[PDB]
Amino acid sequence: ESNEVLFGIASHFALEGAVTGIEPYGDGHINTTYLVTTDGPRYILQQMNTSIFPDTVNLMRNVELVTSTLKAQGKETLDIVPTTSGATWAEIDGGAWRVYKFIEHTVSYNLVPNPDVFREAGSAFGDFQNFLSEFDASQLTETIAHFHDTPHRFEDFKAALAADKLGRAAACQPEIDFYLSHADQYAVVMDGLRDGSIPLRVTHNDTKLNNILMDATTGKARAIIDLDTIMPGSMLFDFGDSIRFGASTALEDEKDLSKVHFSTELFRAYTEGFVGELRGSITAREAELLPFSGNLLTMECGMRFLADYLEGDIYFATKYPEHNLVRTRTQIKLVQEMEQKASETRAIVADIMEA
Ligand SMILES: CC(=O)N[C@@H]1[C@@H](O)[C@@H](O)[C@@H](CO)O[C@@H]1O
Repeated sequence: ESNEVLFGIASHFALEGAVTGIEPYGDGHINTTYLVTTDGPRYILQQMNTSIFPDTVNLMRNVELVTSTLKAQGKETLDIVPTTSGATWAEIDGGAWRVYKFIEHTVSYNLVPNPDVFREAGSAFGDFQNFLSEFDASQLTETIAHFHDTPHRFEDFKAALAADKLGRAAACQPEIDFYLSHADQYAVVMDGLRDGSIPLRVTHNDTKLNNILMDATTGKARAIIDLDTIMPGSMLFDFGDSIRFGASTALEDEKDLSKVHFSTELFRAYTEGFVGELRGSITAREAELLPFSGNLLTMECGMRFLADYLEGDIYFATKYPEHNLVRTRTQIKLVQEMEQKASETRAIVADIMEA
């Protein structure tokens, strides 16, 4: 939006410096995010996507509960900057806006540069699972229904495919047929949750690497950010999604497929950190499904990218027409390698589970 509008938005919030600039920031696909520069402190300003999160009140109640609980344990988290009237967010001209303090002295990654970073990521999310277990499910109402219900996502995909709104299906038969042919695999976690063989836990639900901030000196995790999808789920949702994004040797939207590989060394690093925090709570069935949770969350994200492509890119932010097709192709390549390397990942998990 225009600067005049954005500076106007900023005036609603209890900022502690004169605003010098407001610039688009980051590579989130969901909310619209800006960096607020002032004559002193920095801020993150976000317009919340109400298409995706229609219940702003409940979303912000969840974020408030999580952050306040963290604060009350002396743990660094997202710091909501209230409106000048003391609200946690503002509705301004049909849009929903919030502000967080900018988290200083941090670095973040779209791509793992070495195993130590990814091990730290694993430790961070594993520990966060322990933290979240202090809530009961009723405290955190789901902000999006069926969020990691892969069979439900597959129904959405099949509908998008059948409608073929833009006639884009013709150019992506191999990708479409990949998702269709994997239909027998999608229900494994949901079935286990439904019959009680997989514990229902409170989870983060979007554990991609760029949602953690590492300290610029120590390299230790400083804060987990993007708290919008904290709700009941399976541990496997958080594990699988982390492996999806972070065990790849390439960016999520890497055009050159020959650069895209699933790294078992990176898998090992994350799992060491993750399981290292959760050894006392992880069940036999959860441990058994750790490798496949990689496949599943990658296929889920991929079919979502492709469905969006087939629907004309209504859900995810895109930079060019084919962007979601480029995204779905990396996810497919990753799953193909995860399948091929299955015995190796199983062995890695078993080795970590005993030690
Ligand atoms: C809320 C929401 O849809 N979040 C999605 C997440 O589920 C996954 O699709 C990710 C891929 O980079 O993009 C977003 O963060």
